[PDB]
Amino acid sequence: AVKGGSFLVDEITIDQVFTPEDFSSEHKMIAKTTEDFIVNEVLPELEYLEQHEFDRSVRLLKEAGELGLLGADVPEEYGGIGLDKVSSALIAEKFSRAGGFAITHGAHVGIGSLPIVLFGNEEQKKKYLPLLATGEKLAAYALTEPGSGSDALGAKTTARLNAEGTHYVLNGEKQWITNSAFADVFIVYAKIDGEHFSAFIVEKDYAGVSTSPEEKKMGIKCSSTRTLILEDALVPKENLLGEIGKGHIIAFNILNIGRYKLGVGTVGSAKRAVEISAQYANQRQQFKQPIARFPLIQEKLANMAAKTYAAESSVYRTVGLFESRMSTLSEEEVKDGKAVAASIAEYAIECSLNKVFGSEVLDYTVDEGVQIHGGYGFMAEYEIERMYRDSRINRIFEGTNEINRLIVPGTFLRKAMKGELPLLQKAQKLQEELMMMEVGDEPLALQKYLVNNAKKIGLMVAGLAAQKYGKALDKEQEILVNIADIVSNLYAMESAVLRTEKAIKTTGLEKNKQKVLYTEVFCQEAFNEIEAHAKETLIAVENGDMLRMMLSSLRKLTRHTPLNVIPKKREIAAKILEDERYTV
Amino acid sequence: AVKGGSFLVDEITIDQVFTPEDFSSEHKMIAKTTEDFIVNEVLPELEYLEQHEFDRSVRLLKEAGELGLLGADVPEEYGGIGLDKVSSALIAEKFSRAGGFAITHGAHVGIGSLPIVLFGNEEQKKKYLPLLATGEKLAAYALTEPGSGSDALGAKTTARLNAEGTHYVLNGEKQWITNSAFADVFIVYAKIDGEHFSAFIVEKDYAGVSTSPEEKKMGIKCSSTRTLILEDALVPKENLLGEIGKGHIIAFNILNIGRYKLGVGTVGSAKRAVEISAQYANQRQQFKQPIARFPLIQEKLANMAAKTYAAESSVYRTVGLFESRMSTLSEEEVKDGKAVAASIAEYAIECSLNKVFGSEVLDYTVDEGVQIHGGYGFMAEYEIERMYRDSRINRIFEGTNEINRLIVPGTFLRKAMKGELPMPEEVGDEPLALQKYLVNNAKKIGLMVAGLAAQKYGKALDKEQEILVNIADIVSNLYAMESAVLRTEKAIKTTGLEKNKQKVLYTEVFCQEAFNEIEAHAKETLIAVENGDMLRMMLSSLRKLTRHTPLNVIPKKREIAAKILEDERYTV
Ligand SMILES: Cc1cc2nc3c(=O)[nH]c(=O)nc-3n(C[C@H](O)[C@H](O)[C@H](O)COP(=O)(O)OP(=O)(O)OC[C@H]3O[C@@H](n4cnc5c(N)ncnc54)[C@H](O)[C@@H]3O)c2cc1C
Ligand SMILES: Cc1cc2nc3c(=O)[nH]c(=O)nc-3n(C[C@H](O)[C@H](O)[C@H](O)COP(=O)(O)OP(=O)(O)OC[C@H]3O[C@@H](n4cnc5c(N)ncnc54)[C@H](O)[C@@H]3O)c2cc1C
Repeated sequence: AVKGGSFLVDEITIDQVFTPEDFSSEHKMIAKTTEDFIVNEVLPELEYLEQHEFDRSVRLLKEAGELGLLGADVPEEYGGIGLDKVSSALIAEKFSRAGGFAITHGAHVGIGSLPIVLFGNEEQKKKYLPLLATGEKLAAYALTEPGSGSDALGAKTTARLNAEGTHYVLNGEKQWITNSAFADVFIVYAKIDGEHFSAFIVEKDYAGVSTSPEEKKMGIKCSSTRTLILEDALVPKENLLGEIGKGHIIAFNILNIGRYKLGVGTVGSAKRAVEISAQYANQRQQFKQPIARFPLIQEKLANMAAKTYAAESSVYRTVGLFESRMSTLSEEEVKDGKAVAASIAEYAIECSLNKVFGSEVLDYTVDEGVQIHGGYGFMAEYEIERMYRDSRINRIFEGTNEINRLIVPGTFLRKAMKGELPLLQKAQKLQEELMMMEVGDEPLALQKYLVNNAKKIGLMVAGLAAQKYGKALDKEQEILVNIADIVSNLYAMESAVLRTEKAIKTTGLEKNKQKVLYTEVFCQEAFNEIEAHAKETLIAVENGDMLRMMLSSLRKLTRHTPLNVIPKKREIAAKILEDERYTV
Repeated sequence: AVKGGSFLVDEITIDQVFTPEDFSSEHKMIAKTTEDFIVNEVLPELEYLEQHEFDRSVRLLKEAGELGLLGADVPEEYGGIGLDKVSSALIAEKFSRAGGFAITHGAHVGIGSLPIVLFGNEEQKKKYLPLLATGEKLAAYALTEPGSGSDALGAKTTARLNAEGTHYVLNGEKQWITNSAFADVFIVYAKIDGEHFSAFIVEKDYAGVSTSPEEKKMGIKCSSTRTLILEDALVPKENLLGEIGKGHIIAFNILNIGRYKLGVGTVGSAKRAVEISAQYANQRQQFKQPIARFPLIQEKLANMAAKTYAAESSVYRTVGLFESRMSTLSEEEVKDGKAVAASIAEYAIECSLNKVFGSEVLDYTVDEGVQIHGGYGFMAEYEIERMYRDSRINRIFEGTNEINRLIVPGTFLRKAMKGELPMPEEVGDEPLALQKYLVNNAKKIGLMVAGLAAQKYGKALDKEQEILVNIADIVSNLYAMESAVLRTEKAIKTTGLEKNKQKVLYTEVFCQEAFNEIEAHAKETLIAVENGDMLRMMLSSLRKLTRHTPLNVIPKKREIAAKILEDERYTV
């Protein structure tokens, strides 16, 4: 299989990417089953959920449980239905239609249940999973505290073995715990003797466990969110999850999964925003025509759709990498779960990119969706108004986008140290080719060219910054974020290029016109951003004559014949408005 | 008086711009008075206003009225206090601290009262203004309908002079009418015989007038917003405002005022977002230190502050232009109102620039303020959470930002036809030399790009919306850059370089980023307009206009932030 982060340094091929065109009939059916559940059962109640009628959430969760939608990532031997990772991504994508209920569901099947799936011992799995898989029990994940959010290992909740040695005694408060109103089981992190950061399976019914009132939130109002209060909470010794003092291993692994899952979710929402905006544009008339006839409206729709194509392509690529790493695993390995966790941890970089890129694309799409609706976009009666409010938290969830950006360059450098990525050996090849100094004829020739040059620019800039600050590069946050933004744009560009290239080779040029258009337009603009990020970093890192050298090298890497995107965006929009949905 | 739009073609000097450093003691004292009222009287009740306790709104408005805060733009002759335009802008800036109540107050003093102030006859003014000016009566403005928002002249409300010829009979619905729960007077637009678009003074008690229940809104929840329902509404003939079929004159003139006033409001809000974000950054610790010590946090604050400086500078520049034309008028001209409307209409371009640029700067500041707060930014018990939701509608008010951008280039053309308008290594050492250079080249780039576009499309340029917006965006950035440059240049000439280090830093960082956007907008426009070798030549000319030695903005943003975090507020 393909190594994590290798896209930056190797010429990835259409055969090495998974795309939505690779979905089986099984994937498509599960997607339709979920969609029908959400549309037929959930949406008619959504307005009561937003009013915190949590009895309805619980009932709906258990109905979802009966359809196998809560147990897709749980193995059959523990009472799950054991679907592949593509299937459970598609389930999350379709759940996004239900606003904050997608958060409820995601916290149950993801951060809440997966710590037991991946790190539970045999006894813990046979006990908890059969019930979690059907929704008979519901789960929540309790890491954050008032004093510890981004710095999640700064938790102040303590755990101390009682005189009898039979139970841990937990004290503290966990903040903003999704599902708290109705969760039966909480994965709680606490420091044993105030020293050793550890995870615990904590039942709601254990002595000393309670919750605060609901938070008043901007959006995702139908998701339950409370503080978990632990006042000599009594947790059986055997409910320790993983090893004493190694709670960070669970938290870090769970985070990766949360990241890409949120990516998939934001992609579902961005598609829905495109759809309702396109339908609105066709019906709303001003100046005696559908506002759909206005180029500025068409332009907003095309930007929204092209970003969504790039997000959808890069997210399912990551899901595909996870699945092909999973392919290697025997049934004993999958059952244990340690190998499943490592199969995704391999792609921690791609997960963080998806999370930041997906949440920002959704941020842009709901914002233009509101603008397309005008004053109706500001009215609670309209679906886009709720989406606008729900979206804002995604840039904060699962690691703020700042933290997610800051960790990307260091992850690359750590992989270069451990010998997983030939970064030094590849950085020195480029130093020569630069002192050595057209495009091609195939469809996508120009975009393939920009993708290749983007890789070189990222490497050049990252190499130069590391050689300049050394081990103290960690303090230069503005630079780190430029590099992270370069890598993120590069990953989305390549994902879009390769997916379109694969489609062409699969179904022809004529049928893949919309993909080609999204690709040309997105690549041009994303490459423009890459160039600006590189310039800012070069200027911060060098000066005088040496800086003019580097800037000419960048100009050489960046020179091409720009496209006229204005008619292309009108062409993209025509098809979106024709289908009244995001289309590919 | 400097002509409207002349900033694009002429070299404006520090003497031809008004800045906050030009505020008089009276200006400052009116600002302080308003702020004391907001902080001491309004904010302790704001949570209840958000729950639609309008009884409190009404009482607070009448209390503002007793301090003269509702009659600043009303002549002394009609029972107001008759202050200058700078004073009334400052009142608006300070009202922004109270969220949706600034929209309540604004709708009363602005779109609600000004149509009578500006276009009322003597009898209309003498009857309505004394009561509006003190808040004994409250006003609202009703133009929008379900079928007509941006296309406001598409109103379907009809007016029919009754058989007796004493009353117009009005039928229709007006949508999203601010202050509806408690307004005594509504300025209503309707088409006489379904043809002649006209304005009317409509009292709440007139037969056939009612309102819907309150809208459920994303933000500014404490602002009342209902449908005005006219079912054979009986309006006296003498309540026709202006002339039959000439309602557009009123609506266009009122829009100009609404635009710059919202610009002013959004500047007050952006300053507040900077302040609360800097205070939060200093108090919140993660990884054993205040998040203020993290460069990424510093960079956010510094971007928020520099944008706010450019917005504050360009908005008060426009207010000064208005004030300068007002300076000329006799007491009698001011009284008749038409010349006051004319004095702002002249600067229609600058008003639209301010409205779009201010609303987008605030959109950025509240979004980064929420990000600085993390999860707390998404919780209703934090002020930034409410600001983030309040802000979203500003990009839609007073002309959507799309419409405000679309009318800019065509307005430059109309001012032209009407006769109101027609090397980087040399730059130097003097403060701001590069930034002055960039402002000048930005003007050239704007003119070059618009000129080439008009040549290609001619009169059919109005269909090329994407290119028109590119031009508008170049013009907006230019007006903001030049305003920040002249304000800073003015300050250096007045009080010295050392005392104005913060202003220099704002102008340097803002100008580099804004100029980079201008280049990108110019490039997109040239690529859409030419092709082949003529394109290569134009792109090569643009290269010449954009060439310069760029600054390292990263250390400068750290310096900006250090001063913001020390003062815990936006400072200049
Ligand atoms: C509605 C909601 C539901 C939630 N549900 C759960 C849940 O079920 N389970 C759970 O465990 N958690 C949950 N959380 C917690 C959540 O994911 C945190 O909000 C988040 O992890 C960030 O923490 P913070 O809000 O304290 O922000 P902070 O960590 O205080 O960050 C504030 C700002 O400083 C920046 N910053 C922090 N560190 C650095 C640095 N070193 N360098 C540069 N900038 C930095 C951040 O990016 C941010 O912009 C929930 C939160 C919310 C809002
Ligand atoms: C909370 C609230 C309070 C309000 N209070 C008042 C009030 O007191 N008095 C009053 O008169 N009005 C009031 N309004 C009306 C408000 O200002 C309108 O929403 C605004 O003027 C736009 O109209 P619309 O919402 O119907 O959007 P639309 O006109 O339908 O616009 C929809 C979209 O199409 C775009 N568009 C429209 N035409 C074109 C075109 N020619 N080219 C390109 N794009 C175009 C717009 O930019 C927007 O993106 C209020 C509105 C709200 C939301």
